[PDB]
Amino acid sequence: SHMCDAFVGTWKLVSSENFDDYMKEVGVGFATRKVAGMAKPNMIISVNGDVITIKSESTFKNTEISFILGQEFDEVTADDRKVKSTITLDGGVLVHVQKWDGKSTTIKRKREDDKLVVECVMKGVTSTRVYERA
Ligand SMILES: Cn1c(O)c(Cc2cccc(Cl)c2)c(N2CCOCC2)nc1=O
Repeated sequence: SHMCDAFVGTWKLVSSENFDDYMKEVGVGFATRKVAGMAKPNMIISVNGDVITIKSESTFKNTEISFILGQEFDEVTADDRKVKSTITLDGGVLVHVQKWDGKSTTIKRKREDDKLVVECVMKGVTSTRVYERA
């Protein structure tokens, strides 16, 4: 109860850094990188009991995940990877690990001032995606 309150809401992308390089490291192909890199998603986060839902809506792709913290689930990512994901809360940060084909990437979401800051890491490459309230 009240675990993720400060995440709940409707958020819009305001800045991005190094996302194309992150996508390259993940294995995303040229055309998907270009179209996906243009997107300005909204991220809609809600909680109902133990179930957290994160929706992403953009002109590129609309996706939605629902999950319970610590409980693995199957996810098809916007770039069409079929991954096994687990999301946990670590010191106030939502930590989302995706595993596929012997690879792994981690997406961290944290509240910083009035922003929701998303850090995506694949090996040595980090992208930072900043969202603000819609
Ligand atoms: C944190 N984050 C994110 O995880 C994705 C999904 C994603 C991950 C890896 C490769 C790709 Cl192509 C897309 C994202 N996209 C949502 C769909 O429209 C394009 C932007 N924006 C983000 O801020």
